[PDB]
Amino acid sequence: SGERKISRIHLVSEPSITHFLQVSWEKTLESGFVITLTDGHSAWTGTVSESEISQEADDMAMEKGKYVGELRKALLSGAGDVYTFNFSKESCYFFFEKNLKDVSFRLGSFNLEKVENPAEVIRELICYCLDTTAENQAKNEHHLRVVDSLQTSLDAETRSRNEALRVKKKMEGDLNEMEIQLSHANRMAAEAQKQVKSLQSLLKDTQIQL
Amino acid sequence: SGERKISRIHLVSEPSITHFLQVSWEKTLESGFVITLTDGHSAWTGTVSESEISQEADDMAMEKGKYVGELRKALLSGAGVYTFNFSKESCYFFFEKNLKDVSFRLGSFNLEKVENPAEVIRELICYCLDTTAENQAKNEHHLRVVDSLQTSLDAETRSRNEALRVKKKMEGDLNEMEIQLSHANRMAAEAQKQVKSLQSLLKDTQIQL
Repeated sequence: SGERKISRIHLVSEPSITHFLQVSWEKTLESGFVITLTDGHSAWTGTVSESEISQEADDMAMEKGKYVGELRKALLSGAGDVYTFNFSKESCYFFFEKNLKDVSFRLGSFNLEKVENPAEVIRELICYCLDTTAENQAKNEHHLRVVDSLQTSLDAETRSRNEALRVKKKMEGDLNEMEIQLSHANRMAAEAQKQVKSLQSLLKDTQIQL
Repeated sequence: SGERKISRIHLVSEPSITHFLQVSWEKTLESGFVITLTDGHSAWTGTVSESEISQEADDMAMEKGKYVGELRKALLSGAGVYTFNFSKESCYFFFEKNLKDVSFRLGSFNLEKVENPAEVIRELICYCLDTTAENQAKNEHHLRVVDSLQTSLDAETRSRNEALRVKKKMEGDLNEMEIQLSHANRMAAEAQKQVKSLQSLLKDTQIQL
């Protein structure tokens, strides 16, 4: 399959012009990669193995993991300015530096052989970009359908929630109305039972004079 | 403000090679457009004004709306058919619409060879990278929107099931209360029955007093 990133860069010697850097790899950048520089007309290409990457880390007293991280930030445009790029067409020598404010140091270097079929590389590059844009368009279309579907479900939940809220109020009213009816009945019974007590008392007293 | 489409095409005379066609316009294609062909080495460019478009439609006995529709399908890669021809020598570009074996010329442009092809190509590739970046961002944003909506929906679902359990208990309460009321009303009535019997017995007893 393979993976790639295409980045815009400016060369120290050619500030007015934008160049592109195309880097491609198998599974990880650490396993080795291919790198192509192009302006709109020519192209230069080199290959960096895993061994020469491992070696360059060791040669700079830099931990391998952190070094490959620097490669990612510099070459795959994953940075926060910081990285500068140099190329001489004559020696086909490409090197790049990491910069803090004023202080710089060399991060890496490649020899890039000039390709005799630049237009082919450029066409393949542009094709990659168009394909990618197409796939992204489809994904954007699909997320839009998903969002619409979710908003419709939410609308349904909301409306059903407000409906059940009204039913809850009415049930509670009904419960309360029954409670006051219960109260009434219990009071009627109790008061009548007082009357019963009175009657039994009066009856006893009446019989007792008999 | 401006808009553009970059399409892949194959020229009748150069089937093995992919060319790109870049068309750009203001608001509609009907208002006029700029068109560039490139093979990644050279580029040729022409401009078609609203006048030349409106003119070509009436020259071809075709309604303007339908003609511009055909232009969109052919030149902006919006099809379900279209063949493309260009001679480097005359800089003549023309394209045809095909049914099975039957074809007809849809349009034609003169495309002047540009002396700065690399510049056009750089600007084109920049446009593609900018577009890919914008799409990546709107993709990230949609993912956030989806996550947010699913989270709201999870909350609505859980609240719905909770309120349903409260409703069932409330219904139970209504039924229990109904039997309580029933009883009470029967007790009240009973009390009145006791009252009446006792009042009679009392009256009768007093009458013997």
